[PDB]
Amino acid sequence: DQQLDCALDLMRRLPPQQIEKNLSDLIDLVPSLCEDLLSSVDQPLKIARDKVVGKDYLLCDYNRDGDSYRSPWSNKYDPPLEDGAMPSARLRKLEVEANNAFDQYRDLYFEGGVSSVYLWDLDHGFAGVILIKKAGDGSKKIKGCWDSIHVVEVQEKSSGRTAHYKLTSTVMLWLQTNKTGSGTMNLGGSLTRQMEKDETVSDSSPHIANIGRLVEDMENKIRSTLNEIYFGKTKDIVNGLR
Amino acid sequence: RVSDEEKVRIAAKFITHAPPGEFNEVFNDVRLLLNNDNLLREGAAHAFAQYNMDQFTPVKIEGYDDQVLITEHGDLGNGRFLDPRNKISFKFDHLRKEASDPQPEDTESALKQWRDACDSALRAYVKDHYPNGFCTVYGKSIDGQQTIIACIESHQFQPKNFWNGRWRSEWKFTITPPTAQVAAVLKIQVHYYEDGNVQLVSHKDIQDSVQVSSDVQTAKEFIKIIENAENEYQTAISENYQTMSDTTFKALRRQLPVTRTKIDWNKILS
Amino acid sequence: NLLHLTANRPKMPGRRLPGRFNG
Ligand SMILES: [Ba+2]
Repeated sequence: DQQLDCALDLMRRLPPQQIEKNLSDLIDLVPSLCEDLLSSVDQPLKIARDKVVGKDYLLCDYNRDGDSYRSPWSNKYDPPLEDGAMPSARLRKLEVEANNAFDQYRDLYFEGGVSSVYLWDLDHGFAGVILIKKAGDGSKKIKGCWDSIHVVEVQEKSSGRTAHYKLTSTVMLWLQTNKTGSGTMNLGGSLTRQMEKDETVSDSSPHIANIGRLVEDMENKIRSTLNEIYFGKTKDIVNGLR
Repeated sequence: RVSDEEKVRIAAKFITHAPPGEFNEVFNDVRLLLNNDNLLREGAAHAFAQYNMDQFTPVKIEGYDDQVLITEHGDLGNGRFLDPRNKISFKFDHLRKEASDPQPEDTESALKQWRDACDSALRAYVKDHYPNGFCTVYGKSIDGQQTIIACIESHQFQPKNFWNGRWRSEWKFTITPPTAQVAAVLKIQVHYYEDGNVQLVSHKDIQDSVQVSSDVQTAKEFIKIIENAENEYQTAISENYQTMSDTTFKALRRQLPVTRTKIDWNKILS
Repeated sequence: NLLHLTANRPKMPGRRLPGRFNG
């Protein structure tokens, strides 16, 4: 009843240093909420190897079916599945194009890391997730990791000339060090923002461009918020304790 | 496929891991998820106590100025805790976080003056260095060795602005004249949760060894050691923040592509 | 009384649960 609301509230409060275990524990505490929890609780992205094309791709709930994950490159599940959820031919074509586009976006902004895009059909349009994972190189003995999870819902109209876009983006940022001065310091977690917009759909402004612009705007905004919260607000809180 | 026993083990775990200042919210969440007040009462009462002691919960005792910390060192059994400064025990309700029934108590007449001297020096240090800090100093014989245990707590709860923080530090001086072995641990936790969940968790272990003489002079020396180490830790944390920001964060993602403009999405697509 | 944005993202129904959870 209030159970899902309380489960999500818990995830906002339990240390994100234990984010994966927190979710596993919550699903054990309320087993009947499993689907809703897998759907609503973001997790760090995992990198897998597509052994068919030799490219890396990202795992999350959105490309999972059972215990298998679908690669955006080979369009196959691993481990193999008889009947895994597959995009339509039209959506798969858009998915390939999005994957190529967000791979260039990734190179341009991240200069490394791994990206993946997964689309699926809705009754009156479609949805997608744009995933980016970047690990820091470990310079100055600081471990760093960035995860972007951008989920977009596109509602298409009979006219095909306008669509409504709603983007819900989470970014997770993880930093860890252990030094003689500070001891162990682990600064980690995530922020989520949403926005919504009608856009013209045309040959000059196709779906991928419309989504790309919103994703870019959102992630630029979240990067600056992250900077403020992590390195401004939490530090000020620390200094306010002493 | 999950038993009640497993569910309440998980409930107790989450309760112990609530962030500073958010025990009530986490407790309310878990209570509604378990949906079995009996199971929760039986299988999770240890967790309320463990939370308060782990968090060095300060508590006001009606009749006495300032507060006392709930810690493992103050735990007298039977729901009671020691206040070593005011020389009393009291009942503590771990759920309401309320003290009652203060009664005079004896502890260690041997370590009496040393505990008082260290307490006096520590209280001044804590009032000078922390906005709303509290401290508690215990004096006990551990494995035959006279030990001073100093605990320091300071928190700032601002849930209307979606953040909370807490510093805890615990310093143990094992007296082995003409020296004392110092072991300590310093901990910080900060939680920001406006449209997200970001936390700092930090801790530092301290090992040191210093000269001991009279009670008042040793107390001064102990406080200087605490001061030097806590200042150095707080300084090093702020340096780490600078490095994380100007090095690691900047290397994870650019502000903009090398063109110094946002992407031309039509040129990406062709 | 926190706002949970991730609770109202589009879904894909018909997803089988991980095996250890049955469905
Ligand atoms: Ba449901």
